[PDB]
Amino acid sequence: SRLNRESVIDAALELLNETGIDGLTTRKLAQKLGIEQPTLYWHVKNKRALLDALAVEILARHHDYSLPAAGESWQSFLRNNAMSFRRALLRYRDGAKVALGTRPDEKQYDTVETQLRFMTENGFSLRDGLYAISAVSHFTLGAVLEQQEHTAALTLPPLLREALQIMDSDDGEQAFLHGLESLIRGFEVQLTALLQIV
Amino acid sequence: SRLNRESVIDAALELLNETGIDGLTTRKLAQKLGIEQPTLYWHVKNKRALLDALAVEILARHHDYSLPAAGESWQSFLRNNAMSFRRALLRYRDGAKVALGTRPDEKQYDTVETQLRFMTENGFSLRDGLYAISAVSHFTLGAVLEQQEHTAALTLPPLLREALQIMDSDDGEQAFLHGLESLIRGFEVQLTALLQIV
Ligand SMILES: CN(C)[C@@H]1C(O)=C(C(N)=O)C(=O)[C@@]2(O)C(=O)C[C@@H]([C@]3(C)OC(=O)c4c(O)ccc(Cl)c43)C[C@@H]12
Ligand SMILES: CN(C)[C@@H]1C(O)=C(C(N)=O)C(=O)[C@@]2(O)C(=O)C[C@@H]([C@]3(C)OC(=O)c4c(O)ccc(Cl)c43)C[C@@H]12
Ligand SMILES: [Cl-]
Ligand SMILES: [Cl-]
Ligand SMILES: [Cl-]
Ligand SMILES: [Cl-]
Ligand SMILES: [Cl-]
Ligand SMILES: [Cl-]
Ligand SMILES: [Cl-]
Ligand SMILES: [Cl-]
Ligand SMILES: [Cl-]
Ligand SMILES: [Cl-]
Repeated sequence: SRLNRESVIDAALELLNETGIDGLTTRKLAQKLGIEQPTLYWHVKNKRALLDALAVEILARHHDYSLPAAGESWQSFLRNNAMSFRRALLRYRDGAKVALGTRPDEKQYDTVETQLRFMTENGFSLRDGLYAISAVSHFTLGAVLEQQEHTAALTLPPLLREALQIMDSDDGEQAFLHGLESLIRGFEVQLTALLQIV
Repeated sequence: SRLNRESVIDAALELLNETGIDGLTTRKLAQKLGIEQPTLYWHVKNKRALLDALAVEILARHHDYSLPAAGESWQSFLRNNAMSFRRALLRYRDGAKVALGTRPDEKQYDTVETQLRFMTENGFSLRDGLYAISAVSHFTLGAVLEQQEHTAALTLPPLLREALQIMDSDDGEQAFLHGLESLIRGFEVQLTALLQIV
């Protein structure tokens, strides 16, 4: 079939949903695409290059709240950005594990730059703007990885018995949205404080 | 050599540091222990059982701040507990990835139960006590996984150029400790607020 980049990635995402990350391999991708392995090699050199590319495309395709809206508060931006990120990572099996193993590529350069500019434009130091954005990223990745790794390993004292029932009410969206507000407020308190002891 | 549980786990942790998680296998563990694979099988049925056991032992061996000190505030406990957890996960290559794929086993039952009791004893609902503890866990796991997955994939616009230099000052300990305070304060604001709009 077609072996342009878009088509290769489509097939690889499809395979990722079928196999998970650990079971994703260039060999199986070749089969999915009806080609021989050396033909695939011309296009895709190894699994690492594949994964690097999938991370980028997962977000490009599905992380639709990369940038602040006109007039938007930084609180609101961070909330909307976290929810978008989380959505995009949940979209494919092992999506968060695919995203972990990567740094921003060129075309994300400009998206993350803007986000850091925006933070600095709202009273954050580069560093604190960065810590904020990274805390949100880490919290979100950590939380998605625990849904996704939960359900992957699948295939009592009373409070805990009940915590584990409450912790399975929904997918983790409640505990995530609650924590996200906590984190944002925490940032706000810090920003506000300037040099006052806080 | 000796194939009691303790000895098997010691060798497996040692192998984990040598190979990483993806490259850890029962076959290689057998070799490390100078035994044949079917001999290992008697003791260790597969990689999943191994990993389950490693997660438990990583924390048992190294997560030394599982419980609040007498008189300790819940703020302080959460801080000390997060720092302990983080330390323990960083101790072995792919430590956080090893921890992800697991639920508390029996002997952790009582440790996590206590922690949730303690939260409830300090004014939290079970649920909020739970969200707090899980937000901390997810933030910490997310942050460690990003150190560990960073260095594993290894083997510019100006703000970002500089964010990436600042983001490599230390291992991630600064950005983690900063975010942790933000998260704790966020929790405190929530607890304090009771039913007031906040
Ligand atoms: C979820 N958001 C907060 C960010 C985001 O919106 C994007 C995105 N592509 O639109 C990211 O790449 C993020 O989701 C994201 O994963 C990256 C992350 C950050 C700070 O920027 C980086 O370039 C970078 C890095 O190289 C290593 C670690 C970390 Cl935490 C980062 C910024 C993230
Ligand atoms: C880092 N700490 C906050 C906790 C902790 O001290 C321990 C520990 N063994 O001492 C945990 O197991 C923790 O580090 C930990 O990883 C678990 C975590 C929690 C809420 O309890 C659970 O039993 C549980 C679960 O089954 C699934 C997801 C989550 Cl987030 C959890 C509690 C964690
Ligand atoms: Cl075709
Ligand atoms: Cl075409
Ligand atoms: Cl083609
Ligand atoms: Cl294309
Ligand atoms: Cl390969
Ligand atoms: Cl011996
Ligand atoms: Cl002995
Ligand atoms: Cl023996
Ligand atoms: Cl033993
Ligand atoms: Cl196996």
